[PDB]
Amino acid sequence: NDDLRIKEIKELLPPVALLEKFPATENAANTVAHARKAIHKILKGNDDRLLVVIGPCSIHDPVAAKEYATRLLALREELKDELEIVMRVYFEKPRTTVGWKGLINDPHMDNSFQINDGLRIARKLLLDINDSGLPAAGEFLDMITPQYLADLMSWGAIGARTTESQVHRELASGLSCPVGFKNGTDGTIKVAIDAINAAGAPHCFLSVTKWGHSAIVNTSGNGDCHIILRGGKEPNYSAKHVAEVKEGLNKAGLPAQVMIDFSHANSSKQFKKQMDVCADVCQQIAGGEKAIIGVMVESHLVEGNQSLEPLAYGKSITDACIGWEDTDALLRQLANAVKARRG
Amino acid sequence: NDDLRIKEIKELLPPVALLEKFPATENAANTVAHARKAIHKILKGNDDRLLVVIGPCSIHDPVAAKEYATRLLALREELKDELEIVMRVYFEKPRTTGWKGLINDPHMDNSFQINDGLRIARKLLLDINDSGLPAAGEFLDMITPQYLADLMSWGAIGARTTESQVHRELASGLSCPVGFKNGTDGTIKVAIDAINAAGAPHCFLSVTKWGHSAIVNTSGNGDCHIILRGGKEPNYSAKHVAEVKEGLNKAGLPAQVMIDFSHANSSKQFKKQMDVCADVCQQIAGGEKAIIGVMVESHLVEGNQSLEEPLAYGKSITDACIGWEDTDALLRQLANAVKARR
Amino acid sequence: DLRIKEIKELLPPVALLEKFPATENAANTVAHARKAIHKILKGNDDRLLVVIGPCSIHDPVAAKEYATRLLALREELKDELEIVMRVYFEKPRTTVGWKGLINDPHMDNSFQINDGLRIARKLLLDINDSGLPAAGEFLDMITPQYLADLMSWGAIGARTTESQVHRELASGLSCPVGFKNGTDGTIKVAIDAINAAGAPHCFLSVTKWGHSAIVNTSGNGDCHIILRGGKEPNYSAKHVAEVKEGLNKAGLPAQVMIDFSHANSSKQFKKQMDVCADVCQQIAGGEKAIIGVMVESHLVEGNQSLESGEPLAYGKSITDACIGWEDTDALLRQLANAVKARR
Amino acid sequence: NDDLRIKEIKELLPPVALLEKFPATENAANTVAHARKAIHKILKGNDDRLLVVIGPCSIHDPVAAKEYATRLLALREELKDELEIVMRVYFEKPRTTVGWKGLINDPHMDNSFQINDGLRIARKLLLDINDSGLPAAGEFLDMITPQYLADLMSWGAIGARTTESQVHRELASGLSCPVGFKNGTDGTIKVAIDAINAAGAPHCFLSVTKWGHSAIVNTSGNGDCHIILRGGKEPNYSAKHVAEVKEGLNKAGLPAQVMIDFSHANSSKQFKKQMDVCADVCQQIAGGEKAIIGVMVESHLVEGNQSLLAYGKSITDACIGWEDTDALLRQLANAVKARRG
Ligand SMILES: O=C(O)/C(=N/O)C(F)(F)F
Ligand SMILES: O=C(O)/C(=N/O)C(F)(F)F
Ligand SMILES: O=C(O)/C(=N/O)C(F)(F)F
Repeated sequence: NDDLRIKEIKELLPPVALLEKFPATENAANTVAHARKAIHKILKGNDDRLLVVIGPCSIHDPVAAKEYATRLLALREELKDELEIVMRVYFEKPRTTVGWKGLINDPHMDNSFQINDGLRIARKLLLDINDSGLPAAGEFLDMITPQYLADLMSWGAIGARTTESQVHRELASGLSCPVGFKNGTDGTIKVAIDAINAAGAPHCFLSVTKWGHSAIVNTSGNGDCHIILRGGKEPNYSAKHVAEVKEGLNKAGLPAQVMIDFSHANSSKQFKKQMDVCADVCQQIAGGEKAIIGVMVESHLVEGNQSLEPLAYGKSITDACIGWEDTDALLRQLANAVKARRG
Repeated sequence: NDDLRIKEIKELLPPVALLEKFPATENAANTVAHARKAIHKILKGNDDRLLVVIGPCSIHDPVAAKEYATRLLALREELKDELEIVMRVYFEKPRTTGWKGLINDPHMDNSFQINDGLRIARKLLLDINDSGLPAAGEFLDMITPQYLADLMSWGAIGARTTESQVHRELASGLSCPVGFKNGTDGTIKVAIDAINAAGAPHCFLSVTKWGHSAIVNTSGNGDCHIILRGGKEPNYSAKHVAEVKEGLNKAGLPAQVMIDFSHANSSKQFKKQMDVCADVCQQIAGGEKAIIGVMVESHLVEGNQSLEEPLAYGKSITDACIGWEDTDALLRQLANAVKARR
Repeated sequence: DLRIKEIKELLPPVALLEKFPATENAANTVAHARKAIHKILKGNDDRLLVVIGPCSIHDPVAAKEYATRLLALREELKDELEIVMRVYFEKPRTTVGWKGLINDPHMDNSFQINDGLRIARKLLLDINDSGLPAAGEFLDMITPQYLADLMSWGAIGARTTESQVHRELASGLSCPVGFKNGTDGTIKVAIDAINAAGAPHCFLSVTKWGHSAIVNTSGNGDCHIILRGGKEPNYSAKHVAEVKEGLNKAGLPAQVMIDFSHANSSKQFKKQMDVCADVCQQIAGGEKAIIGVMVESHLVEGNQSLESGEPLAYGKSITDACIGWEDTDALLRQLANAVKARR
Repeated sequence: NDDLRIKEIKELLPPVALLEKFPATENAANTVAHARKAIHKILKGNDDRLLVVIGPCSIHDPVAAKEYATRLLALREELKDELEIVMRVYFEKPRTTVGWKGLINDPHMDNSFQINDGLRIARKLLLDINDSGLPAAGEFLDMITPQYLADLMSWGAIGARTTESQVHRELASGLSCPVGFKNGTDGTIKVAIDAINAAGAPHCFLSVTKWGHSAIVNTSGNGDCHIILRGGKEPNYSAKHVAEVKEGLNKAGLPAQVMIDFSHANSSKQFKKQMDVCADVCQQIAGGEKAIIGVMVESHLVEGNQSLLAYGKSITDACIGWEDTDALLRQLANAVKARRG
């Protein structure tokens, strides 16, 4: 009657075992605090800077991740007048059917499934990268893994294939960080407009505590949430596309702001089209477009992606990203448009 | 940095304690054991019969629910040769934003006595099985299945969650067979990926019968199927069934489906479940063996009402359903259409 | 590690409280007896508590045939006594032996503790529901949470009266608690127990969820000394003198419960009624301080060797030897005559 | 009907959170691994050396204890041919009724009862000592603290006040290290014999795992236990008492070995008397007492004690200071020389 397609159960460290091995340093604590503050301001129209969330499609090699972090950390500080730069530290990836689930689920890319090692690796990384003063971002996919990492997160996303999940809007309503919801795979923007409304509200659901115990949590509600236009059946980063979502959100009585995602369905998957989308969004930002509050970009040390018989350094094992040299031109190419939007 | 928006945590009863208060009776386990095997044999093409998942949209009064079961159990016998009738015991009922469900606000006032809700919902589930009528629920979250899924013989995944990885991960390790609702928007590529996906072994994090996190390694679920339920327009046609039949095979999957006479297929009006029913029996009697099931929002009294004064007995507090006499006709219609085939 | 051979799962205390909840009546029993005993220890009543029953429960069938017989006398002597059946599920050995029904219910070294706790609590509930309070010994530190709400009086073993953690446990026990003198007949130890248990403590124990935590107790004031013999018996009136004024030197209620079994019987089950005579003589003589007594009683008298391994007889204790029923009615009758004779 | 007297409940970290934050180094694991084996070899009679457990009554300051530890590690390495020296690292102290409970309980010494710091201080201190080659020894009073601390322990005692308990002889029967049971608060050796025998059996009982969940546990049983002579209202360290414990151990069919506390009741409550006992046991050991296999000295940087604040002076029972401690460990290494010939 029970547990008959359940093969094994294996012990899983409680969040406090990670929270006490890898406590957040004074520096760390202050990166996330400030970074969360900064993005709040950008969302309440009290800042005109651009939230840019840029980085690999998915972490899988902490060494490569650190070269990228300290490279981008320089541009966080050179463009800190037009850009609020945040690194794309994605430990979990939702695969269309099957495939590698991210670092935390399978950190030795071998179906070992050393998920305890996973979070150890993940948390130490998230930790280190926050020390340097760079802020981190991630997709929130699992219902349990947030408790181990979220205190180091400064901006999260709910996957497209999860923007309708009640359980996922429930989670968004309690996270301490801002959150972005992606429009639906077909480009439906209301299922996301709906999640913003839910997320902004209090909920009361079942979940796991830092001690690894089932419990009932009540959430205050999170009003720092926005849409992420990722296009769908056809790219939708246009200035008039933006104007639809803009109107739409006014109809729903939510603030008219948007994060454009340059990749996936706005790039026809062609990794290099992030430059095209990039060149189109910058025109909108120069033209005076006040409502483009942020940007998401897929970006690694080296352009392209590889299958999973050895590992090319610095290159994605999942979605395909623009290389670093392109990144530089892209980020400076934003700061300039944000310059052209006020001076 | 920690827990700035979460501001209160309350104690929750572990699965192990609800299975101890309310243990499966030899009868209840018997009904679940046979009912699943019944549906498995159907789903491997080994049985003309039609699985009918029918019952209220949501349960809110255990009393009206035991009455429904005794009635529906009666018909589950009568037509046992043609229909495999499985009652539908749904608690939580997704909505963008009153009622969270029976488990979640069992007292219908935002007291959120999940613990009462859970004791109640399992006890009702228990009794319906001990009487011998299988139940079929809907798995939304990841903690709640650990308290109930032993008394369920079939399950569905909400329309707004068929795309989610976490819910396909959950179907990975269900002992009951699973149905996936196609997309809100009538698409079915998502339903296909979920079947494939839930049919793959998985390893994820989940709560145990004792209320601790752990790692699970599931086996993959082989008894899954799409669930047609409309989109822009309804899609209960046979034009439609022909596409899904095709693509399903193009997907290298068993060209079988289950049609939901409700939701986007009823174009909302609850009585239109009868219209859809009429159309299906044409096919089943026509000779369409790849319609292996149907799903009806059926209560004791037709229509619905709104939470406020007391409530009409036997009339849903959520979606409007056909009442009991529409329920008798519809079941008899289906079972007639069944043994046309011959 | 090196010496932990196996680790099986244990049903949490919440699970038994949920499968065997106090009926409204049983709640009443547990609660009236608990206030009664408090009123004895304050002098505002003058009946004699009487914890009397088997040495160890091992047949839930005989323990109910017993409880109905003992309950039948409980109601009759209502006004003299305050009978509390002896439902000890834990027993300690000088060295190695069978530890009680909870720790080995099928006395076949199966150690089916989960069955043990189910059987123990179900029996415990049957008895409080038919009006008969239960008394027990608190040996283990985790079992209490599975049973404490169905016990109206509790003892701390002669061999654990010094143990800091058994004092801590009584400091937060909700029923009232009796401490035995040292196995060598020392009072200092038991006085200290009362005093330690009289004050609040902060320590680790396990909540009703099977979870370790820090608990702050309040302190238990309904604590008294149990006299149980030593090298030679302390049921005297000479000793009752010393114990009374030693207790007044500590500055504590000058009262004492007297055991009749164990060292005061000199491991001689029948000599239990020789002690009765002496105490009813003190009690019928105007000794007000004898506020309780305890007596090892079963259906048939004597005992049998589980360590045999023939088949077992019905209603005979498998550990310490007890009187049989006929003596117990007679013993309970003289106690009631003594208490009335006392006024 | 319940919790009428439970004033409150705060969360306690699981043993695993601490095993993760202060994992044992390769070195610490080795100090432990080796020290245990040493004490096994002594116990089973295959090494004529003498286990010396020595150190403060209670760690209250960790800095003083780290200084003490270096001083004693020098001595341990210098006498390793006659002596196995492990430090007395006693966190949980058992008071006669109500008083300061020790560093794991109320670390800051003011009734905060910050048990989560305590545990944290107590494990880093133990790890630091073990990492630096010096084995450690402590009291096992609680039923839960062992799970955060056990793995950095080479030897433990069961308190004088808790030798008879089923719940403590159960614990002993699963500890990965040797154990010594003290006699009872009057000189009784019967309790200690029974304890060693019980602690030698396997047991099944309820405990908390490394994760903080109650669960069922079967022990294998612990052969590495022995009696700890500590005295009554009259000290029982003189050869006469030693020969009584000897035959008694034979009657109960146990190896006839012993460890002699120099303190508590063989000190008759004055610390400097610990030196006297030493001379006597040193006589016995050099006479050719193979029965005596270890001792226990309460020793600190500053002799004497204070109440509640001096550095390295004990703040519970009085101990000898470092000049007397150097003297004493040497007297012992010499009787261990005499004894071998
Ligand atoms: O599912 C998602 O949210 C995605 N994550 O990176 C996207 F953009 F491909 F759709
Ligand atoms: O199974 C259900 O009741 C559904 N839940 O959301 C639907 F709409 F998909 F059909
Ligand atoms: O150990 C005990 O507390 C006893 N319990 O009943 C005694 F006195 F016989 F030894």
